[PDB]
Amino acid sequence: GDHRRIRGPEESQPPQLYAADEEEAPGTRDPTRLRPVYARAGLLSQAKGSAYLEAGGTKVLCAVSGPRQAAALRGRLLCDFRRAPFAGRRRRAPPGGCEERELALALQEALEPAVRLGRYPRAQLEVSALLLEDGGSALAAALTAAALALADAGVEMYDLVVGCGLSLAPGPAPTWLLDPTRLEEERAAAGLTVALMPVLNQVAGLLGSGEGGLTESWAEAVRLGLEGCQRLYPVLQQSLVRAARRRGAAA
Amino acid sequence: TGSCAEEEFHHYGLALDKYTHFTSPIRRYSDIVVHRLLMAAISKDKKMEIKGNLFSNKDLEELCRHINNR
Amino acid sequence: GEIATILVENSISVIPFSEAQMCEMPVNTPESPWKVSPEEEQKRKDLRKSHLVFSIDPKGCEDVNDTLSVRTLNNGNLELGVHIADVTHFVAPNSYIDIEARTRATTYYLADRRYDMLPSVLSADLCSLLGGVDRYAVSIM
Amino acid sequence: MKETPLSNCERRFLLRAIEEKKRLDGRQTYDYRNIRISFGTDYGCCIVELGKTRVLGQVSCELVSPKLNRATEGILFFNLELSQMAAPAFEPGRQSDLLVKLNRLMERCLRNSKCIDTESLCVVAGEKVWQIRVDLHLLNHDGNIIDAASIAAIVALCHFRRPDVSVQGDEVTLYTPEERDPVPLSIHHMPICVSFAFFQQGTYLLVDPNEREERVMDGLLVIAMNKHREICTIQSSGGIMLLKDQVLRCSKIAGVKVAEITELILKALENDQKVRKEGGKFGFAESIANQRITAFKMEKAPIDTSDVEEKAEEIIAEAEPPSEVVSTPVLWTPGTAQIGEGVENSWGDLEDS
Amino acid sequence: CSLRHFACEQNLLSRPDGSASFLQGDTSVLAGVYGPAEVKVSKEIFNKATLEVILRPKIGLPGVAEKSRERLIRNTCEAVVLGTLHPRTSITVVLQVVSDAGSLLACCLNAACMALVDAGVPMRALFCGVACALDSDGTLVLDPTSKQEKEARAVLTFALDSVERKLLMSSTKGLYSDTELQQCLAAAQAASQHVFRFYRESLQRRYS
Repeated sequence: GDHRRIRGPEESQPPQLYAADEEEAPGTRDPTRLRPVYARAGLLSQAKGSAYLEAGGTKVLCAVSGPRQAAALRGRLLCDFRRAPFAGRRRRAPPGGCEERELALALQEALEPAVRLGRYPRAQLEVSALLLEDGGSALAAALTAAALALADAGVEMYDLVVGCGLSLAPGPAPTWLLDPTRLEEERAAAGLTVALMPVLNQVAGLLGSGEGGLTESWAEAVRLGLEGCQRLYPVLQQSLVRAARRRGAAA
Repeated sequence: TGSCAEEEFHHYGLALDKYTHFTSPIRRYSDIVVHRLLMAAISKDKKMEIKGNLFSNKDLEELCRHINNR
Repeated sequence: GEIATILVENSISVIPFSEAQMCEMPVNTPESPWKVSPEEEQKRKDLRKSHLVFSIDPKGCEDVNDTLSVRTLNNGNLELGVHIADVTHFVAPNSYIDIEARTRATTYYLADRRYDMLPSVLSADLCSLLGGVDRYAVSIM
Repeated sequence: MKETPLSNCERRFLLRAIEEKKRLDGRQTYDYRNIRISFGTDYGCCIVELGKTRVLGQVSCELVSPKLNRATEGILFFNLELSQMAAPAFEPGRQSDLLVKLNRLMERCLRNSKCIDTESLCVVAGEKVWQIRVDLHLLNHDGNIIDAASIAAIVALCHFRRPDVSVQGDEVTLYTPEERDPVPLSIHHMPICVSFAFFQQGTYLLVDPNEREERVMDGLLVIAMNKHREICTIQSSGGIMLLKDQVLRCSKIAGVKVAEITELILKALENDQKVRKEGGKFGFAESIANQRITAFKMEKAPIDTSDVEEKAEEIIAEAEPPSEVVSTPVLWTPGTAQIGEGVENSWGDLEDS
Repeated sequence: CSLRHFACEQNLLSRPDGSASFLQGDTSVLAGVYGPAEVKVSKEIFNKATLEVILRPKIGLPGVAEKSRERLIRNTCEAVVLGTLHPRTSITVVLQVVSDAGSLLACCLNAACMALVDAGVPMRALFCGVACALDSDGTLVLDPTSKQEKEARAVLTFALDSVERKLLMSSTKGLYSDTELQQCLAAAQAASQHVFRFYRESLQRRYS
């Protein structure tokens, strides 16, 4: 198979497809609540800028490398999204995946509307994000963390990027929920993730697909996503304050 | 042998009551059996023991059916 | 082609043996041929001087089995004895020659050639009563 | 790195020669550079030297399950490869437009000619059958890589010897050279390639050209034709524009040459079998020329293994024992423990709040 | 203990600068070296050269194991090659396995040493290859064979200098204690004195 790795069995069916325990029932909640979030900046020591984001069952680590050599008059922004194999129900192929490339592009088309590349001619920035655990809304964490990393690494941006997530209940009276989990996401019909700049009041990225076809549900999904991005901001406000207080006090 | 009754031990066609070959250990296989056994007998009738077993019932019957086939 | 058909059909092998099935041979080399180790001469009871052994044998009998001997003793009576070759020293139990013999149960004969149970010099010099060289045997008496 | 460039004096020199019909190393037009074969110790391994080119061929088989469809045959991989040592230019991933035409030449010749009998390489059907896999390597590039590679593959395939099995009823068994004797293969015919080079727009041709003659030539014509009188592949390439009498002349030439080459190959294989059967010594070792300065022979040697016990004993005895400051583990809360200089506080709390 | 049949051949191939085939018994390895030549600008280093080592097996394609055994040979040649005398150039060593019969890494190191010496590369000291394989009881065997290698519980290979016989390379297979590690190191130090005699006798005869 692969000549750059250790070869094992040719085929391997995971025991979930043989799991004799039938799928359970998620439950119910209040759709006007947010999972408590803890944010830390400046984690890694050998990286120019890094951040680690954890909230509930989600574990994502983001690090930012500095500008390197090689729309010029402007600098590029390389991106790379990759998630840990030990995340989720099943294992994943190390070489890659179409899902990883789609989410990498959904990240790239969302963090460039914030930084001003008209200050780095002929240079380029590389951003790497890693998901240690998938326990809820993921794209609402790969955006917040990769923006926090950029802000702690001293690159010039117009504003931050704060993400959120939503999902649609499958009942006869569906209602959108805020910060869904895997028990509330694999049983859902549609999902929406928004990327809002809280001060400039401009939507940075949008993505959504599913079974909701009336153009009156998406207005609430969008505007509660905007309320989520305006309610997650203060924690990231005090996180960069503490990060800069410690970095400056370290001199 | 004692896997069967006396009546099934005779050599009626030659009027004997027991008949085998021993004159050919080279071109046959029951004769090497007979060689091992006769030499075991001449070596055991000294009141000692012949380490290393010789045969068993099922082994001998499958050998003799094999030899009949061949 | 017909001989080959007769072989294949009647379940008889025409494959000479392998290295480890060959190598386990008594070394009848000219620089050192076979000759009896004297402790076995002690342990046995020679008769190559005091009694006569010969054999009639079919035309082409490159490998003798049958031998006998009848003489008279210091009284006048006729001692009877039949002497059959004792080939048990070159087939050890659970050997490769022994499994081989266990497989090829019976020597097959078609009327041009024979088919040696053994390799083709182990008995076709060393076991056949020829010449007047020494030869292990078993003489009932 | 790249290869030394070609001057404008060598081109002129080769072309005045070729016009005059005399070559550098003396051999006339319709000649080969003489050949020299050498056999390994385990079966299916040989070293052929055409002139100053070298190729190493090695066959090896293995038992797999036979895909889906074609349930009563076996498969036959091939993989040519060009070794960086053949010539300076060859580079692992920068010569990808010669490898393809070479692998193709080899595969079309060997697999479409139907000389190997892949019918009788089964054990069951739908179940395990032998999958052979030839392997050739180029060691030294001096022109005419494909003639040498073809002769090498032929000899390597005509010298292999499989394992062998017993099948009766519905039961398998696998032997070994001591349990059962390895078995040869079945080879219908011997397809052997020939190459021709054309010079100054087809006006002259030269049989068996080497690498300098290869840089002063327009295009190449290869004609693979097995023994008897049966052609098996041709592939014009390079820069050539050919006539129709010339293809026939070439076919005649390849016929003659393959006759002679098959003579040589058969004689060499017979002699090798005779040597292996007499009982003499064979192998890569007993091939090194002894009338030559760069070969030396030495029988075995105990060196002196009389002292190692004493030295080891004194070394173990003569060095400082492990010390005895033992460290302590600290417990924070089940799951995490720390050893080392430690941290002052129990854990951080409200450090900045 | 006794080293088995040894053989070597030099100047086989006409295209490289120096070629050397080294076979020890049944196993054999061929090697060739191209002298200091141009190097890609993206890999060049000032005040030093750059070493490239590639090994090709007979069955399969090289994987993680063969490059992991390429690192050892490169980091072994790096300690004996005076790169400072040739900066902004490249020296490459390529080893080819022709036949395998046991103790292949030692024969590859000896092939590399003889190819570098034939190629005319500035060297600080020669190096050798010795492999040890102690059996299930402790009986040391030097330069073993794959027959003994399969049953043995531990195989060790060492590379030794040619001046004071220190240790350069060490690759070990199997589990053992330190006492027999010391005794196999001493056996290797005792064994290299004959291989170095083969080097000296071969080169003294070559310039006759």
